[PDB]
Amino acid sequence: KIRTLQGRVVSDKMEKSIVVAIERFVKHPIYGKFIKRTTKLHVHDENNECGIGDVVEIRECRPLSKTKSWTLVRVVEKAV
Amino acid sequence: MVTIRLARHGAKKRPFYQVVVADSRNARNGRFIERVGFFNPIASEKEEGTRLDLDRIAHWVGQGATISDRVAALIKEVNKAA
Amino acid sequence: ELQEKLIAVNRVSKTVKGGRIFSFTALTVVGDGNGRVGFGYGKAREVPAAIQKAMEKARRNMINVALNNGTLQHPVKGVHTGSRVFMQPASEGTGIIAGGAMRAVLEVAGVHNVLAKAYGSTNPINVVRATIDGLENMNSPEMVAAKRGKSVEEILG
Amino acid sequence: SMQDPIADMLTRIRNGQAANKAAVTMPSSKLKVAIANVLKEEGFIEDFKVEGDTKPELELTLKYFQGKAVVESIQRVSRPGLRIYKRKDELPKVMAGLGIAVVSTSKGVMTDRAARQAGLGGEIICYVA
Amino acid sequence: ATVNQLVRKPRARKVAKSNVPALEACPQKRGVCTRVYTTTPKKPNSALRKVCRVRLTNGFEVTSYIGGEGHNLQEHSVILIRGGRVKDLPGVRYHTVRGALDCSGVKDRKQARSKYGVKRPKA
Amino acid sequence: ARYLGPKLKLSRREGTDLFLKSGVRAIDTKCKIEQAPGQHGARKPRLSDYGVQLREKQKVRRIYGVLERQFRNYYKEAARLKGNTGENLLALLEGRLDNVVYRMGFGATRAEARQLVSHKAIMVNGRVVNIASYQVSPNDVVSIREKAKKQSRVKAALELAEQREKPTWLEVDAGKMEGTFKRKPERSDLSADINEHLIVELYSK
RNA sequence: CCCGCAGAAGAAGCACCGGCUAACUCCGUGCCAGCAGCCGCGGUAAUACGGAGGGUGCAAGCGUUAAUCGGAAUUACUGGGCGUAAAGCGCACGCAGGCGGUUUGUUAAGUCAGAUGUGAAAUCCCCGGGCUCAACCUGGGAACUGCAUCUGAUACUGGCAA
RNA sequence: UAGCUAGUAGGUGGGGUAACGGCUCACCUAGGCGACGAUCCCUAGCUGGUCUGAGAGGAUGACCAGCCACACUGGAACUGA
Repeated sequence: KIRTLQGRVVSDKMEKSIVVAIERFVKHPIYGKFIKRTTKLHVHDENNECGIGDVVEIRECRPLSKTKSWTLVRVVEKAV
Repeated sequence: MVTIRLARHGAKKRPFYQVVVADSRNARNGRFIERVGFFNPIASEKEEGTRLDLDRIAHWVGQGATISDRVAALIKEVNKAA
Repeated sequence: ELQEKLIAVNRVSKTVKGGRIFSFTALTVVGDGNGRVGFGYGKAREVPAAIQKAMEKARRNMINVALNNGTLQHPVKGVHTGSRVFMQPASEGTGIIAGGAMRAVLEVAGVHNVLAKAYGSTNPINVVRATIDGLENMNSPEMVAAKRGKSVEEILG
Repeated sequence: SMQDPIADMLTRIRNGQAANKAAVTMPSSKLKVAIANVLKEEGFIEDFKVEGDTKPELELTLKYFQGKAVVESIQRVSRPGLRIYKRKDELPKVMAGLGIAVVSTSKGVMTDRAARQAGLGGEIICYVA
Repeated sequence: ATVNQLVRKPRARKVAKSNVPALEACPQKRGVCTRVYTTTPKKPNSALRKVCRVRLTNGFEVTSYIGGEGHNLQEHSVILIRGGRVKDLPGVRYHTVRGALDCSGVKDRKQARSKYGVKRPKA
Repeated sequence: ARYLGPKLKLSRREGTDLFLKSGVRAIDTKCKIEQAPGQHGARKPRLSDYGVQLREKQKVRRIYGVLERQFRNYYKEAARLKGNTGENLLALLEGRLDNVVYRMGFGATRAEARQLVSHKAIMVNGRVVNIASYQVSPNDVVSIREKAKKQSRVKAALELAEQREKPTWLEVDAGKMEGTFKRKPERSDLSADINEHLIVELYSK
């Protein structure tokens, strides 16, 4: 079984590659409130079947570009 | 090579060697892989002067580890029985 | 048997048509060393007249505090007008580790083993009243299991 | 704009015990009726009940021993601006264990002493020592 | 207050400025003592306080007080200064170590001799 | 170390008898106690509550002869130990063998009993020790060596201790001037006149 | 390490003493000389300066300076405030953000429990062992408050549906 | 210090490397990062730890161990696992 990260597409303007923001509730170190923190990731996808505002599962692969080391697995939750 | 050797600890004129598995390129008291026993030459004849994990050492020499000369004399004076 | 202790003496002033009139105010505490403490505050024109006027106010303002075999029952807070005394039972955390003007109100009540800290204004008149109401707000396990729970074994396991 | 109904429940108990009201009524809820059962089985209140069908009304009859309240202090620890969860080993003892802490564990709400012997921790709700 | 505001901007620790800014983390420095003179203190006191205007070896140029009763400083004496203000003189932050490198010990001290640097009246 | 000085003037500052000169002279008529710790000894101070914590530390130190940096390390090893810090502190001072052989009677004074350890004379479990600070384990014998024993008045310092207390957690025999160490003492066993609360409270400030 | 031998013989200072802060008088000096961490002492009877006697503290060290934390709840998460002491925007509307009534179902992200891998050794801590004791050295354990995966729990928070 | 970036961001293809990769070229697309702080400026070896503190924290990185960087200054490659 593989580490699969979910997240939502921010932008898709770059030709079989996509950027996905990932949210994580991290408890703050000092104060203790659970802060919502984002995490951007450049994700690869052949046959680029995704648009902006779209919940994607991604997984970590070998480096495919200067910034891309994550690749698409499947698209759930299609944008309207 | 990966060697099984001593590493001098203790005080001045009162040594304490710890038999240890390390890459031979490291320092004497430097980076090692795992500690596998100890040896006290100032043992004071009480109960203990040397304790070695023999099944853990024999695991290493079956992978290609090389036991150095002083600790090779230590596994002979344990005698593997008495 | 009714061990006393003098905390502080000030020299207060009055400023009348002639000059200024000096008076001395003595703050004392008394206690039996058993869980009964009271404090007095007397002022007079001489120092020994004030310290014995303050003992008489202290002997009739004694309150009963339930302490748990030389120490407190639970941690307690003690606010009174600028003093914010905190205490802790410190289960044979030996000694009265407490500040001045609180060290002496605890040693006459019979408390032997507190940890305590005075926050805020450490004025000796206010920190004495700050512990004394803080001591009487502390309640016993056999008196808190008199209103809720309703046996000592239930509230302590 | 009423963003914590649980702290509104403890505030009504606190103000009701201060004002020497004999009973306190509030809009009911599934969580309020749960932690009211913890206070009733522990002896801080008496005889809580729920009257109503669509807009139910939780009603608690407060407790007095002598001319004084029973809940001397009732604080709210995990307010919605800052949630507080605790493990099993650092569940708090309130007033040295002679006042309870209502913790919401995965087996329902219970006291801290009940959650220790059950072996699990959770979101601590209130110190009702 | 308001923990959600402290997340946005944490508690700014008040920085602490040093009180003797002649190369901090140095217990003493050395300077050449130009213009040894004497000045007058602030208002409730009155004396003639004997000061230097030493030029330190790091390039700073500060004033320093000379303790004890009577000194031997003359305009080029390379001395050793340390911390400690005087409160009576407007902007004298340093003392001279009496006993070090050009500053003789105070004549006929018999008490607190390690300050003012005199060596144990032998006979 | 060891203060070297007028050993009874320390007893006059604390106003008590610290048992520092009871060697051959029986009693302390020749001291003028309670009236002159110095030139102004006729005065009485108000003695603020820091001072009564200080004088309780200096009483306990001057009884056992321990100086401060060694006494502070006793407090650190009585804080981290289990139980009563004030009782562990007195139990550590009553475990040094210069105090132990004083308690066994081999020295008429704790200052003599430690100079009997600078005689290379006292011997526990076969070994000569030279260490006043040696903590004695509670199954032990101590003995005088054959060399520097029977030094007549040091033997006569032993019969002096039959007139003093005969403590509980010890035995002696005076056979070869031999003794043994039972359990560590209780708080009720020892002197029960000093307030170890004040020493524990002193180091917390 | 041990044995033997002239042998008390070769071996005690430094700071402080008005208050805080343990410990005092006398002489000298007269807002001078000076002290001083702070408050402040000194202008003819100085427990504050300088000697002396006496004392207190520590001790092969003792003071001073520098530096950091503490005390300082004086950056307050634990643990502070804002009528007049410093402090509520001149007043609204509002995007991002934070927070969210009530009921059921579901999900199991937060959360909780358990396990596994890891969290180097040394230090720190506990019970021991060895140097005549101690410092020191060392055995074993705990700890390393973490992170990741797995399997559960479903009260609460979030998601989704009504 | 509020905008930064043009091999910059991505794609295809060739080359290159022990190996993935704008690592390097040609071409095509016009992107990429940024108010959860990019860029710029000043300072700084990092960690296990140490000191302080009841703790949370604050300060710190001497010795000893792990990692990194450097070898008169600025470059470059050669040999070689």
